[PDB]
Amino acid sequence: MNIFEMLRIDEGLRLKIYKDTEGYYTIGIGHLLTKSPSLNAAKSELDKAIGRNCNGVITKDEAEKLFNQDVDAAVRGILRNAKLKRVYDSLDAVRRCALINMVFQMGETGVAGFTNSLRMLQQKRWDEAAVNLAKSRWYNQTPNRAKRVITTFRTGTWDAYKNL
Repeated sequence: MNIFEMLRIDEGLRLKIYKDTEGYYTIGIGHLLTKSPSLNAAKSELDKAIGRNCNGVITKDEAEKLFNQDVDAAVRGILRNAKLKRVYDSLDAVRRCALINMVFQMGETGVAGFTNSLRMLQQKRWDEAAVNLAKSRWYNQTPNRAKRVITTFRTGTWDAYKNL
């Protein structure tokens, strides 16, 4: 399993503009288009992103293109962020995927506010960190996904995704 397989399980794939768990306009593999309530704003962002007139719909091809860019951006944002890079560099390969997944979903900024959990992950206190991550808006709003990420940080294995 790899970061792409993992995110593709968590995000799904949709070829038509759709709304987030949050109500935001999205497309592809979890590519947020806008937080604005107009489909028209969304459509415009869409066309800007793909470089063609899409009229609200993209090919698989395009979805994966966006996905490649978004993963690249998440990794780069982790590296650019002092607090994030620190924990990243301290972690093993599988747990690094769990951090990337959080950043993709929540943005650099959001994850950086998980101060206490980041600290615990750094110290390799897996069980404690898993308990702290669960005390969040994140966990309460998307419990099944948060819990797969969390098991990933807890165990260092891909078992949570084996099922799936």
